Formats: sequence, C-alpha cells, structure tokens
Amino acid sequence: SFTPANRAYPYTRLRRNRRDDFSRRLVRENVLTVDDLILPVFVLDGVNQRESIPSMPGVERLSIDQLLIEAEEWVALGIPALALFPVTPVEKKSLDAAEAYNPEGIAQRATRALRERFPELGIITDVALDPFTTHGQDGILDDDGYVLNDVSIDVLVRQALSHAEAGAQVVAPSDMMDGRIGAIREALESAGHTNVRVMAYSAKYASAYYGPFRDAVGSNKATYQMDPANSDEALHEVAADLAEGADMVMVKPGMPYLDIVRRVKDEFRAPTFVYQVSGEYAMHMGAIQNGWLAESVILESLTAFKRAGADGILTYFAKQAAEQLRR
Amino acid sequence: FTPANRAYPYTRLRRNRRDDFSRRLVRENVLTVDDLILPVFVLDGVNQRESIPSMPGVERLSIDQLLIEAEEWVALGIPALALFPVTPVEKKSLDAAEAYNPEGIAQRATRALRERFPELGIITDVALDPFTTHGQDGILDDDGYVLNDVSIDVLVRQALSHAEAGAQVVAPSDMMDGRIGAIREALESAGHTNVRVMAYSAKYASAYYGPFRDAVGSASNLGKGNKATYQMDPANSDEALHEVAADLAEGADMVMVKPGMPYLDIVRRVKDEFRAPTFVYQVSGEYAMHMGAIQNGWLAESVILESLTAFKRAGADGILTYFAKQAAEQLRR
Amino acid sequence: SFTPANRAYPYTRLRRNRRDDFSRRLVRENVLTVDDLILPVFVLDGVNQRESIPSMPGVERLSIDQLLIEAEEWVALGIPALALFPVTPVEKKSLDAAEAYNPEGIAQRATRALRERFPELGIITDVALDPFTTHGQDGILDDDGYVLNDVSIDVLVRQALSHAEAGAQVVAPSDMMDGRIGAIREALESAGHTNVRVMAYSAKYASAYYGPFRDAVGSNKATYQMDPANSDEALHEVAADLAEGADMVMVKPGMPYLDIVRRVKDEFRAPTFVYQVSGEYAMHMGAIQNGWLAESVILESLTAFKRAGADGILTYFAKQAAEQLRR
Amino acid sequence: FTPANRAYPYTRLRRNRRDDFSRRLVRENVLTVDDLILPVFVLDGVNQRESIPSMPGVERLSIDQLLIEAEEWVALGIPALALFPVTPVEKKSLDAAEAYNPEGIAQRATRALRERFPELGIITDVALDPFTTHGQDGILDDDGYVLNDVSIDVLVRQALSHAEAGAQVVAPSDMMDGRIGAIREALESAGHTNVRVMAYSAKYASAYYGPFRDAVGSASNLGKGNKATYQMDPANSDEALHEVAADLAEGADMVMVKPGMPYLDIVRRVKDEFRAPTFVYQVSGEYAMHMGAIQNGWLAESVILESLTAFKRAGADGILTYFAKQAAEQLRR
Amino acid sequence: SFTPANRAYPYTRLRRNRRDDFSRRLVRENVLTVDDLILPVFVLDGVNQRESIPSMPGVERLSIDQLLIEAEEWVALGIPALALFPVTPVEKKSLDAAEAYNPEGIAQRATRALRERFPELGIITDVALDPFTTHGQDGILDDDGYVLNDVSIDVLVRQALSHAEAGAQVVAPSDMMDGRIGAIREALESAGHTNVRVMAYSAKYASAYYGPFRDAVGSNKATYQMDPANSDEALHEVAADLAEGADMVMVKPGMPYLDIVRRVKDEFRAPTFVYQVSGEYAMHMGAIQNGWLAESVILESLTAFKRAGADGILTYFAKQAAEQLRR
Amino acid sequence: FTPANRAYPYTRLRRNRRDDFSRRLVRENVLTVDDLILPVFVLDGVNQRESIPSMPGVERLSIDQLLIEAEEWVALGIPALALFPVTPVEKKSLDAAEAYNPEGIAQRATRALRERFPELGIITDVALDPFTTHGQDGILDDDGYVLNDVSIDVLVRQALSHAEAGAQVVAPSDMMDGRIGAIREALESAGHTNVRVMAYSAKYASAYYGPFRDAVGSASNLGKGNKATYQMDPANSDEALHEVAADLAEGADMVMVKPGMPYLDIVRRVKDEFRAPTFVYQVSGEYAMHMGAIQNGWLAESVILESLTAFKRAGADGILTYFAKQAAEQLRR
Ligand SMILES: [Mg+2]
Ligand SMILES: [Mg+2]
Ligand SMILES: [Mg+2]
Ligand SMILES: [Mg+2]
Ligand SMILES: [Mg+2]
Ligand SMILES: [Mg+2]
Repeated sequence: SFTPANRAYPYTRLRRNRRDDFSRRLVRENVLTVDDLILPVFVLDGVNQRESIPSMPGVERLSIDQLLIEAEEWVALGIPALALFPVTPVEKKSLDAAEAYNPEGIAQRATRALRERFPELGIITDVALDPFTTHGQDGILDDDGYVLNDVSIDVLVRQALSHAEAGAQVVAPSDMMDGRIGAIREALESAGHTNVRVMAYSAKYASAYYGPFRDAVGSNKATYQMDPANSDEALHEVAADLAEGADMVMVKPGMPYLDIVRRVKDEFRAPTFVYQVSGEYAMHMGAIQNGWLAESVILESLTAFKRAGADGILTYFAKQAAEQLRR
Repeated sequence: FTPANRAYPYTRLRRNRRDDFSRRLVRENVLTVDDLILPVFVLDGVNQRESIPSMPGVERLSIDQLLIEAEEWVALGIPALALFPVTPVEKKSLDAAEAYNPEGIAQRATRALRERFPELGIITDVALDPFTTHGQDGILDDDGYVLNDVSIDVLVRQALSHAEAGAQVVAPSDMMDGRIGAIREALESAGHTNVRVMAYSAKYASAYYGPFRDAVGSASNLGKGNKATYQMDPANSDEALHEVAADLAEGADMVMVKPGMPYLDIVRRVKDEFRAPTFVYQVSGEYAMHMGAIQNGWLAESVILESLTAFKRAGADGILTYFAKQAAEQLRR
Repeated sequence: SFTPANRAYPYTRLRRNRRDDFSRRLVRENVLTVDDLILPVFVLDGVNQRESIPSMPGVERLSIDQLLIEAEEWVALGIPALALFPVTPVEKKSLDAAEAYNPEGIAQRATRALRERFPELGIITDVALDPFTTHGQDGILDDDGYVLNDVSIDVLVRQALSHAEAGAQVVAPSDMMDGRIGAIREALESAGHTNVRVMAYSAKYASAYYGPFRDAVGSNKATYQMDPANSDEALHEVAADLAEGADMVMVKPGMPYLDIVRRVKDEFRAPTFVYQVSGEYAMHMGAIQNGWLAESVILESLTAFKRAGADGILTYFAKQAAEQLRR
Repeated sequence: FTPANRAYPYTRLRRNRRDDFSRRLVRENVLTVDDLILPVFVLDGVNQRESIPSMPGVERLSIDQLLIEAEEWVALGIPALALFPVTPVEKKSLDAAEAYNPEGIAQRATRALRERFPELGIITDVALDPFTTHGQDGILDDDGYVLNDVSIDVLVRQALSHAEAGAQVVAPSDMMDGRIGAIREALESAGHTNVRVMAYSAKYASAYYGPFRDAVGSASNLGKGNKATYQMDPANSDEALHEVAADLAEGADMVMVKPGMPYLDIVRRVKDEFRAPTFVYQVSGEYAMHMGAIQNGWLAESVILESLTAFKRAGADGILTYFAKQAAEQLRR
Repeated sequence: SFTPANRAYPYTRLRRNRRDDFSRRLVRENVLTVDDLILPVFVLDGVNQRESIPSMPGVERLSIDQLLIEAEEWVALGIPALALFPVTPVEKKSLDAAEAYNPEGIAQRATRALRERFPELGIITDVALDPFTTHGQDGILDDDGYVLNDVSIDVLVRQALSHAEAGAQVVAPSDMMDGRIGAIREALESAGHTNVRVMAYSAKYASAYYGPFRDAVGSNKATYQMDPANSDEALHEVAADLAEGADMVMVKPGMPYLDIVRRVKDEFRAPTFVYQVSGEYAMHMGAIQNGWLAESVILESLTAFKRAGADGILTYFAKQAAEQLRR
Repeated sequence: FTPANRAYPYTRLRRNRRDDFSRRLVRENVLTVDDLILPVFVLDGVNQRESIPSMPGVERLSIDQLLIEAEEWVALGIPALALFPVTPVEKKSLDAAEAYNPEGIAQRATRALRERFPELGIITDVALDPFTTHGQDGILDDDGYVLNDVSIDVLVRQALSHAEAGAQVVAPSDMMDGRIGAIREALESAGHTNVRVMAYSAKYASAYYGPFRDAVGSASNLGKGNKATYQMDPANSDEALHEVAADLAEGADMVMVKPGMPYLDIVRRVKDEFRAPTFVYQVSGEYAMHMGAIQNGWLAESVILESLTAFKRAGADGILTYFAKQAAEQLRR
C-alpha cells in the first residue's frame, strides 16, 4: 500500500535528507552484506590446475585442491555458501546423463571435500543434466529432439539423492522441468534427507545472457525456459515450487529481471534468490577493464538486488564484493 | 494474486511453451518502434562527426550531420529524439547562461529538426551540467552546494527557450526539488499550453553515467565530483514513489526512472502505483556494457532486444536507448 | 492499485500527450498484433466446395482441400492458430453423438491434413457434442430433455482423445459441463498426451449473439451456459478450470463481456482468451457493408479486447485484421 | 478474490442454473427503467419528422412532435432525455455563437419540455460541434487545432444558457481539459446551485459515432476530420482513471464512459476505483449494428436487453441508449 | 477500493443528485425485486386448518391443503421460493429424531404436494433435528446434555436424502454442526441427487431474535451457534461451507448482522442469503400495528439487505413486500 | 482474507464454542459504558415529566428533572448526553431564530448541565427542524425547497450559541452540503478551538424516525412531508463514503451513520475505509420496535445488549441509544 499524504514542495523538499551523509545513512532503505552472497565456482576434474575463461575475465576453473585453497579465504571473508558447477570431461558425457548421479562425479567429490574441510560453509549443488549430456540440452531427448519432462526428472532425482549422500546442505534444480521440485522433495523425504534444502530455479528465462557460462562449463530451450516477455507466468512457476516443497525460490537471470524479483517477493513473502548470471558478470567486468565504468558499479548492481527484494544473490563478483564490504 | 490451486501434473507450464504458435499467443509483452526514443549528442559547427571510445558505435554529430542521419531514424519510425548538446569548453560558466541562449546548440538543433521533420518528437534536456564549469546540474553556493531554488530560476529560462525553439517536450533531468511545478507554471503563463514535461522523477546517483559524461564533455568539469545531495541513493525504493507523486502533482505529462535495467523494480512499482505514462532511460553505461560484450563475442546481438523487452515487461511505456536505431532495424525485419 | 497523485488542471492537461502522433504513440497503452489472432473456420465434408452463410456475410464454409489452400495465406500473414468447426452431415448426427470421436470425422481429418501441411500452425479443435446430436443440444439428454453432465463428459473425453490422436496441439472444450476440464486433462495425461493444451471455454454465457454460428454449422441452454447478469460467478468458473488443469481460459461472447475479461485477467493472471462471436461479427460486417460504419471499427473492436486484458482473440475478422496490420 | 477451495463434484455450478427460480435468486444484476436515458434529435420548425437511414427506427423530431412522443416516454417511466439539436446549416459559424443563443433549438426544446413534463429529466449537450462550420467540438486556431481554454469560454456561455432554460443536467461532451471545473464555477457563481453536471469523462476517439454525425448533421462539416487531439486513444485504459479523477475533483455529479459496449472494461474500472455515479453511452454505431442485424433476422430482439444488461453488470448506474423506448416497453411487460 | 478524488464543497454538492426524483432514480444503487424474496411457511399436520401465532402477528400455521391454496397467489406474485418449517405433533418427537427422515413426515408430504402442483416454485426444506427432538435442541444429546456433532450429522444426512427423494430442489441445513455441508453433499452426490442445491446456514448466531419462531414451530445453543460478538469467525464458517460444496451461503439473523452480510459477499463473491428472522418480523409488525412506524419500514428493511450484499432474503414479509412491489 | 486451508475435521469451529472460558477468550468485541451516549428530550418550564406513547419508557423532562435524572446517568458512567429540545409551538417560525436564542431550551440545559456535572459530555443538536413551522431541517425557498447555504448561515449561528453555552460537542444533524466546514470555520474564528463537531455524515431519509418526531413535537409540523432532497436514499452505500470523506476534510472530529441497525453495513464500510471515530444512532424507531416486542413478551430483554453489541462488531466507536441507562445498568451488574 501507498499514500502520498499530500506532500508538496516547498514544505516537502526531498533533498533535505540527501543533504548530509549522516541523514542519507539514517534513511537508507537497503544495505548489502556478506550474508547476501553466494559464490558460483567452476570445478575441474584434475589436480593442481586452473584455467582461464575467455568470456569471463578474472574467473577461473579450479581443480578440487585449488578450490579448497581458495575456499579458506572465501570462508575468512564470511561468504555463506558456494554454488558448484562441475566441468565434465568429454569421455563421461552420454545420452543418459548417468554421470549426473555418479558418486565419484566431480560435484560429488567436491562436495565431500568441502563438507569435511569447512563444515560451516554452505554447499549448493546443481541439479541439472546439461553438464552430462552429449547434446548439452537440459534433459533426455526423445526421437524428435524434445526434452522429455518426466523421464528427465527420474534422472534429476537420482542426481539430487547423490548430492544429499555426498553431504550437500542445498540442492538447486536448475533444469526447468515441470513438477521436478515435488519429485525431488518426495525422494529426499523418503530417503531420510529431512533437512536438505531445495533451492528451486523457479522463474528461469530463456536468455542470451548465459553465453559465457556455456563456455565456462564446456557445454530448443524455449520449450522449457521462460519467455523473457512474461511476468505473470513467473508467479505461477513460484507458486507451484513452493507448494511442491522448495525452501528457497530463485529468479534467473538477475538484473534484467529485477521486476520479477520484486513481484515474487511481494506476492509470496518467501526466501527469494537471484542469479547475476555469467553475461551480467562479463558485461560489467569488460566495461570496468576497458576503463568505461568504475569498480563502484559492482556494489551498485548488487545493492539493486537487495532493493528489488532478493534475500541472496548468486554472483561471480562475490569475493570482490565481500572484500569491499570488509573494508 | 490467486494461484487457483494449480498443481502438477494437471498443470504443466511447459505445454504453452511447446510450440512457437502457443508461445506467441500467450506472450505477455511486445517491444515495438512506438516504444523507442533515441538520444543524440550534438556538436557545434559543420560537417563534424566524432566517435566516443566508451560508447562504441555512437557518434557526436553537428546539426547538418544530425539532419542527414535523422532521415533514416524517421524512415524507421522512431517517434522521438532526445537532444544532448556537447557544449564548447569556452561557453561553460558559473551562471550557466548558455543554457538559455536562443543560439545555443540545443536551441539551434531543435529549430532545424522541427522545420525538417515536423512529425518527429524533439525532447530537449533541461539541466545545467552541460553549461557549468564544475559539471554540477545547478548553481553552486559558496560552500560548494547545488542551490535548489536559484537553479530552478535558470532551468525555467532554459525550458522557456526550448519551448520558443519549438520543442514538443522538455525533460528536466536536474533533480532539483519542485522544478517540475516551476517549469509548468512558467510554460502555462507564457502560453506554451501543450509543451510536454517529461520529468526525470526517480533519477539515481549512479556510476552507470560515466560514458555519457565523456560523450557530452562534462567529465573533465565534474572530475571526481558527485551528485549525492540531489540524485537518489541507489538503495532507496519507497523514496521513488514520493518523487513521482510530487512530479505528477506538479504537472508532469510523463515520469521517468533513470538508470534503467539496474532499476527495473522501480519501473514496476511506479507503473503499478501511479498508472501514468512511465519512461525509463537505458543509460550510457548500460549501452557500453552490452556493446563491449557483443563486440568481444561474449554475448549475441539478440541481447539488445532482450534488454529492451525487459523494460516493457517491467512497465515502461517508452525507453530512451542508444540502441534505438539497431532495435528499430531489427523490429522492421 | 491507483492514486490520483493530486493531478489538477491546468498543471495537468491530459491533451498535451494527445497533441501529436509521436506522443500518442509513446504513451499508447496497448497494441494489437497478429500474435493475438485465432481464426475460426467452418469445415465441410466434401471436396472442391465452398458455401456462403446468409447471416455471416463474407464467411465461407470450406471443404478440406479449400481449407488447405486458404491456410497457405493465413500462414503467410502470420496468424498463429485456427479454431476448427466441422459442419456435420445429417446422416451422421445421433442421440449418442458418436461421430464426435470418429477418427474419420471432419474435425479429425482436417486436423491431420493441416498438421501435415503446415506443421507450425496451431490447430484448436472444438470439444463439444452439439455438432453431433440430433437435438443440437450440447450433450446427452435424459428422458426429460435435460443435458446430463457426467454422461456427456464421458463422450467429450473420447472426443478430446481422438483430437489429440489426430495431432491437435490444443483442444477447446466449449460445452459448459461442470468438471469437464479435469476429466479431459486426466484422460490426456493417462494416455500420454503430455503437451496437448486445453483451452477452457470457462465463462461462456447463454447468449442471443450465437445466432449466425448456429446457421454456419447447421445446428434449455440456461441450465449450463451462464446468465448474462452474472459477473462474480465467472470468477468461480475460471478458478475451477485452472485448478482442473486448463492451460488457457476463455470468456464467451466477447465485446458484450469485456468487463469479465478484465476481471478474469486481473484476478488470475493466467493466459486469457476471448471469442468475438458470430453475432458480433455479423453486426459489424452488416453495418460496414451498409455504409453505416467505417472499416476502422474492426481494429477498434479488436484493440478493445487487448485493452480489456485478452491474450488472444478468436475472431472471424482474423484475416482482414492481419492484412491491415501487415500494411 | 478467494476461491475458497471449491472443487468439482462437491461444487457443481450447474445446480443454481437448474431451475428458473434458482437462476432468479442468484441473478447478480437486473436492468430497470430507472437505468434508461433516451437521446433525441431535435429539429427546427413545426410538424417535422425525418428518418435517419443509418439509424433505423430513429427519427429527428420538431419540438411539437417531441412533446407528443414524450407523453409515451413519460408513461413508460423513462427518467430522462438527452437532447441533441439538429442545427440548421446557416446557423453554423467559426465562433459557434448559436451554442448560447437563448432561442437556439436546445434552449427552446428545454423550456417546452420543462413546462410540459415537470418531472422528466432534461440533459442538455454542452459541445460546439453542432454549431461549428468545421464540425470540431471547439474553436480552431490558425493551425487548425481545437483551442482548449478559448473553447471552454464558449462552453461556459452555452451551459449557462441551458441552466437559464431550466435544464436539470448539463452534459459537457467536448473533451476539453478542465471544462468541468470552469462550468461548475460558472454555475455556482450564477446561482445554479443544483444544476447537475454529467461529465463525458472518458470519451474515446471512436469510429462508432458515424451514424450520430449523420443524425445531427455534423457529418458534412467534419468531412474526413478527426478528434485525436482531444478524444481518447481507444488503446488507453489507465488514462481513463486520470480523466475521471479530474472531473470528480472539478465537481461533476456523474461521470460517463463513451462509447459503451466496446469499453465495458473501462466502465468496470471506473466504478471500481471511484464508487461514483457512473454512466455509459450506447452510441449510434452500437445501435445501428444491433438494429441492422435484428432487421436482417440475424439476431433475435432479445439481444437488446442482453446488451443493456451488460452495462449494469459492468458497473453502470445509467445508460444513454437509442433503444430506451423499446427496452422500457419490454421491461413493462 | 475507494478514492475520494479530491471532491470538495461547493464544487461537489451531494444534494444535486437528490434534487429531483428522476436523478435519485438514475443514481439509485440498489433495488429490491420479487426475485429476491423467499417466504418461510409453518406447516401443520392436519387438513382444512390454520392457527394464529401470538408472537408473530399476521402469520399463520397452515395445513397442507391451505398451503396449496395460498401458494397459488404466492406464485401469481412471482415469489421464487418457499422455505418449509413443519410443526411436528408431540407424539412424533423422540430422542433419536427419526421423524426427521420419515418419508411421510410433514416436510416430505408438503414438498411432494407443492412440487406436483407448482412445478416451477422453489421448495427449500429445513435440515435440522430440533423440530423432532423431545428436548428441542438441534441434535442428539450425549449423557451430559451436549449436542454431539458427528452423530447428529448422520441423522441430518438421512433427513436431507429424504427431502431430495421428496423432490426438494434445495435443502437448507440450519443446524450449525461442524462439517455437515460436506457430509450432506457427499451423500447427495453418491445417491445421484446431482442437482439438489445446498443452502448452508453458514454464519448462524446464538440470538434472542428467534423467540417468536420457537413459538411458531412449538419447540446450550452457545456451544454451536455463533457468539454475536464475532465477525472474523463468520468468514471461516463460510469458507468451510463453500469448500464443502454449498451452492448458497446464509447469514442468520439478518438486520442485526448486515455487516456480516457485507463482509461475506465482499470476501467470497458467492450467492449470499440472509434470514430476516421471526423476532425481526415481530418487532416491525408490532410497531406498525401499534401505529408507531409506517408500513414503509418493511421495504426499507428489505432494501437494507440488498444494499448490504444479499442475493436473497428469507422474510415473513415476502407476500406483503411482493404485493407492494407489484403495484 | 486467507482461509489458510482450514478443513473439517482438523478444524472444528465448535471447539472454541465448547466452554464459556474459551468463548470469552476468543470473543472479538465487547460493549462497555465507554460506548454509550444517551439522547434526552428537554421540556421548557419546571417540574415537567411527559411520557411518549411511541417510545415506551422514555420521558420528556424539564431542566430541573433532567438534572436529577443525570445524577444516576453520571453514577452509571455514561460519558455523554445528546440534547433534543421540545420547542414550544409558539417559538417555531420561518426563520428558525429560536435555534440561536441564548435563552433557548438547548442553551439553558447546556449551561445547567455543564455547571452541575463538569465531566459529563454534552452534545447539542445543530438542526433547524425543532424550530421551523414546516418541520424541515432548513429554511424554505418560495418553491418549498430547503435552501442549502442560507440554512448553513442559521446553523452556524446555532452552533456558536451552543459553544457559548459550554457544549463540548456540537452535532449537525441537518444534512446540508458543506455545513461541517462552515461550522468549523466559524468555531475556529470565534476561538472555540476545542469544541468537537460530531457530523451526522451518512444520515438516511428513513421511516424509522417516526417516534422521535412525536417526542420532539416536529411531527405535527412536518405532516406528510419528506426529506429526500437532503437525507440519503436508503438504497445507497457508495454515496455514504463520499459524504464521510467530505466531512472529514471539512474538519469533523467524529462521523456518524444514522439510522443504526438497518445500516450496519454502512458503519462497517465507513470504519474500514476511513479509520476515524465512527458513531451510530440507534434511532427512536429501533428503540420502539425493541421495546414493543419486549413488553409484549415476544423478545427477552437480552436483545438490548445483543442489538448494542452489533454496533461494536460492525465498527462503531460509540452509540447514541435510548437504551443507554438500561444497558449501563446491565453492564454494571
Ligand atoms: Mg516450474
Ligand atoms: Mg523530485
Ligand atoms: Mg465450468
Ligand atoms: Mg477531461
Ligand atoms: Mg460451520
Ligand atoms: Mg454531507
């Protein structure tokens, strides 16, 4: 609700509160903290290795030993959680995506290593088949190349269970199959994984902003990911995921969809997350490196998510932002 | 909103996504050329064209060159331009008098375009930052503070000079309190009954303006200066509603949120609460970010229409965008 | 929500935005596009045949070969979908409406032909028994002449399945039996027709505006179709149809019910369709032909549906409108 | 709204539909004669009756004939008439002075009806289009634009002349900004304390007015002219709320949406947001469309009461309709 | 929603519309019609008999033959429905309330007689045990004198079925047992009484206004009927009854609860009824007979129900009101 | 509202009803003596007590008798009285001058009660109907119409005379447009800063006032007359919101709905929309109806507290009720 309350110039001058830092601080509506940050990480198969990514300047693919080294500092900075994205070797991709539930798959190995070394650090695993398929699509294809909904869910369920067994505190289904949150929740409950959180990618759009990620991980989408034009539809997606048992719901991409974040928080009043995707990172970082924009745009972009209603932000800027906030 | 007890598998939201025809039927928003406003940087002199390193693909244009390029903008159906003069260094002063010079770049450009393309909307910029030695949007007191009401007096003279030049829309971008009402009162008294006022209502103290300050040549003047005593704190959303309410009460015909994509939640709230003509500026930093990534091959050119569609979905009636020509071309196909 | 925001003349003059075409275009709230149009078509049994309809000037009943010819152009104009209405031969009408689920019935034959020749064109079939009954009522009658609800649903389910088997992407139950959307959805799901859309005629009124259609197809209603007086009741109809699995919901007739379209979109935020019925078409076309109204009323009438909240419009003017929009 | 977990088969919405008695009990809206206003076209002279080809069944009537026909309108219980003079060609001018002639058709007709039928509501039309050579609703400037405030001055004189003639309601149909407040101020100053103002608040730039322009004889004058600079864009709904809010603030006793059936969503929003006396005009084109189809045998005469019921359901308190006599007759039975 | 829209005297004078009858008629927000009236009738066991009721001046208990005579006129006046209340002979009252489901009970006999003679007249039977118990309470008592909820429902279900078998179009459970609407609906559906309406007495208050009725029929309540103090509680009652299948919901008593009628209509937008109870009738009629109030208060009281949001009114003034409306 | 998926048998609403203690815990509203205002009919002269046949148990009282009875009203904790003078026939006139007589019954009674019981609230009636020969609430023009603004002038003089007499609250019951603002302006100008105005905001043209008109002696004067040109149409609910909004804008400290029980929906809407101090009059006809039935043995005396509880539940902050003494007695026990 809102009421202008008959405020009128010059009795009301909105610049008065802007006059001094102390009053700007007092009326400041939102603040970003390190409690808000989730760091996505690209994880390699090998040992004592890192790789640079052409379209994601400054971001590295890390072997697990290197991931453990970097995590010490992420923990010291107070970053609450990581989101793991394995970089699957080619030999291990298949039509059936079986590597998704391999107990010795990269995601599973990385999860065990991190849970043991940093017990308080949140590990959010990715429940998705596209890192494991030869076609790079987010599911099992029928003979006509369509991603089969329910058949794909069966594999996602096995994958989610394997992550829970590896000790992940949160599994995050990013697949956009209908009904997958309920299927995964039912499976977790029956297997006794009472407290494993499900972070649903609820309103995930078919987007050009995912380009750099596809490079990072080494990977039509319009038949499952959402049309960028659609806002009301996002409410139905979130409503279903909450009914199906999600503990958190997410909007993807991020800044191009801040209106969706706002509507979702306003309507459901549930823990709401947003992904500042690879293309958003790359655009900002490229402009900063070129000297076109100041470093301050990073915190401005992240503050936007808070103002828009996000409880947490998956962002490749997490470390940089945490360092800035710590000072 | 009411979920209406929709549940999988009776409800599968992928069904409408299955085919292009059903995606088209349920598509909630569509960008058209009706939605686009093209900002243009205008140089003094004749036969001048200058590239802007921090805005790849954008040029500053002398009036003769502007008139030539506008032929294609008009052919593409772009409804309006927003003019930004590149003020010569020597014409900057403490008093910002060049703002209301009937022979200033903005005024000259307006008269030329109104004559040549009578149906094309011309939106002039009401602001003092192109004209001040310090790069601030108003007149400074002895403590270095941007004076509110004294600045309004100059903005009023500027707006009147634009109306006299034939501008159909004046757009105060200054963020002084109460300037919309002062400008409206002045336009009414002077008989400029139908000159629209496009208020920059919720304009934030942003870092995304860097490339624009280069383009217009205010960057050198501003130096490390900031605008936190007048432009809004990025953290604040409720405050934007109070800004818009005042500007509507004061007579604005349109209200604007600036920057754009980093403030889509503000666009949404403003449209939802006021149900008034709502505009959004996809600013220079947004343009530069996208361009840089496209030219690097990091993002497909399809991101341009995705970014612009977002504004429509968020509630904008129109978008000031440096991509206007490209977008119009892509929409025409 | 709304807030006048203390706007007052002469500070606020609403004519300023109206002063010039460019500003009218900038503030224009709604636009009709070809994405919004669905063309209903009356389909004959024979070959190389068309028939004119006295009460629907300009509209033709088409044999399937003629339908295929005209569809080439409808596709070229970008019309996304057709709604098929078979003109059932007399010999084939019965009390049990068995022709409804005949795999060689007109609707089924037309569907197969169109799906093969124009794979991207949406085909919306009509799930209804009134084209197939000897009494022309929308269901199976009991001994007292009442349309039996559940018994009629059993036939509608068989019909819907036959349309799915013929390849229809959308089935549209126009019958106004209670609970039929759920029964049809359950049947489609169990038979593996996962992606067949159901476009529910949710709030379909007992109306005098259907007269010309009844002539077109060669066909008391108050015991199932809605009382024109009732608005709140339409919300209950739509709520049930959404709970029962409808992918789209429709209001019928159209322009005499624009307030219903508005309420339905506002309350449910779901894909909402509206039928500009035969009587609406006939009124407009008659007035245009008589020289009483300009052709421009067509686009004005269709723009109304968009403004009122419709996502799509079933309209006999679809081709004319698409041609106007293309220029 | 709350669905309250209603589900088939426990909820079968056909149960209330099963019998006439239960349909009658749950029926949400009912049209009565309290709801009907009859527009009438008034000729100069004596013993004149003229048929209008594009409005079958409607006649232009001289005042003597009007008085005779009004006997039955009153007997049927129709609460009010809306008068539309058919101005002689020679009395049209640039200055629209005939609008405020105390001996103009509207004024004469008002005095005659107020004397003969003291309880019958008379709603006069405040607009300049019957009186201008160009057929526009106001006075034109040298650029062909309908001047806002100069036109208001004439409309004020017209409204005062109607009040002097005894009209209980004046209905400004002109769509000039601010005219409701100007007319109200003038009525108050002159002591016309109780003269109602029925604002045409959300009146659209429609194609459904064709037959009316024939009936009143403004068609020849307007030619191919349009009213897009004052009448509303059919695409716009939010804008209608701003129009109504201003007219209520300015003192309107009733507010109207025009045309009718193509704008039922606007009627609904206006009633919902303002909870004020809300009227709707079922315009000449709506009447003609229906009549044409009825006379062709394409639609049953029951469509008349269906069309009018729609207005009640949508939120209208009253309906200006050329079907008023027919409807009143059908309701009396 | 509401918005004052800055209306201010003297620009706004609300008396202008009040100045003349014609403008009062145009802006009049609500009208009572005969479509709104339901007439309760007290039915005797005998033949060729009527009885006067001391506390309900002008109201008569009628034998069935007399009821048929009076109904001819009620039908001629256009009253859509009657609500039957049998006056049970003493010999037939019992602890088990078995007379409630006797196929030859007064209510059942009256229903058959009326359905045969006036097929279009709505008959609403009373589903309640208090006309049949020796203690006059609304159910089966346990050993401590408490009205047992579920046990009482079992009897109410048998009663409702007996009314459906007698041909009643509407059964109206007036008992205020929890969950009885659902139990009755389930029973009607299973027995094939698809179209029998259930008019739930949803928010029925423990009231002093029922005194005269108790005399009419010849009959603690706070453990089932609602506390007069409670408004929010009425919303929960109605929500349950709608979920349980009620076709109409009712508020009882009437005029002392118009705020409840308003809230119920506003929140549920469902067919909403109100009972102007015996004490309301008696108060008004007594004052009229004493010459303290004019007859016009009858229509004023009934107009109140319409304005408050009622779709129909059970009122002992139905005939008088219908006569006034007819003139 | 949100049903929260409550379903039988997990939800049984009889559980809270099972025992007195849980009924008491969940009870949503409670009537107290804080809620009661007692209207009293005041006679001229000394030692006068008169019974009113159409209001059993109510007496008209001379000021000396009023002072005696008020001792018990005060002891019972009744916060305020509403005074209604029974004007002698000879003091009625066209000009209603007795309304502002400093020696009128209302004024005399106010001074006496303010002196004797300094803490007792005195609410005077601002209205001309006790003082006019015709029984209408204002001054009549030559057509028999109750003039709005001319009547306000007299009401203002009356209200000032009440403030001078010491009334803490003046209650304009007249239903003239704009009278609240006129009275407030006058009170402010005269220094009556803290005199409350209890507006009769939504007062209906009701038939439930009959016994009151007997009690005050206006019945003979009014005869068959009506008040439909100023009191509200019983059919209208939205209109009541506009009445209240104006009275709040005009400065009312409290707003009232009248009659009471037949208008509980209006009380509810008014409280819900304005969240202001909201009062309701349980009028003479409501009192008479209840009394008649109680004395006949048709209703138990418990109906009195049931009727009054309804007002609290519906949203009233206070109730003007002829049952105030009985209710206070029953609440004290
Ligand atoms: Mg989903
Ligand atoms: Mg501002
Ligand atoms: Mg249905
Ligand atoms: Mg206007
Ligand atoms: Mg209950
Ligand atoms: Mg008032």
